[PDB]
Amino acid sequence: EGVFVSNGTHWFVTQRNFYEPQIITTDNTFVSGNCDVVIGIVNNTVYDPLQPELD
Amino acid sequence: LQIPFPMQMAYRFNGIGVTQNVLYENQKLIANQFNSAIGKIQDSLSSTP
Repeated sequence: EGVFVSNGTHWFVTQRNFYEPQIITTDNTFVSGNCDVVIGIVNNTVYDPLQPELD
Repeated sequence: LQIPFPMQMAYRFNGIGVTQNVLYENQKLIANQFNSAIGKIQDSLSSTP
């Protein structure tokens, strides 16, 4: 739910009607297919919250 | 508040229960059906009275 904004440098997810930016994790996004067919797509990290829980 | 028209239309798929990736992955298809349906609506009035 929401939209991928950029403050100029980094990318965020906000709700659509009020600017509160979150870090793009894997629990506020969903994947679908490869990054080939979407017309206009940026490369930015999507932080998995599990991966810094092994340590 | 301005918003790019693919990203506007994806919100409008998301408002009818179709997820947002259905728009982008078929975007050039959806634009082509859209243009061919507005091209068809002149002819539905420039014809049958």
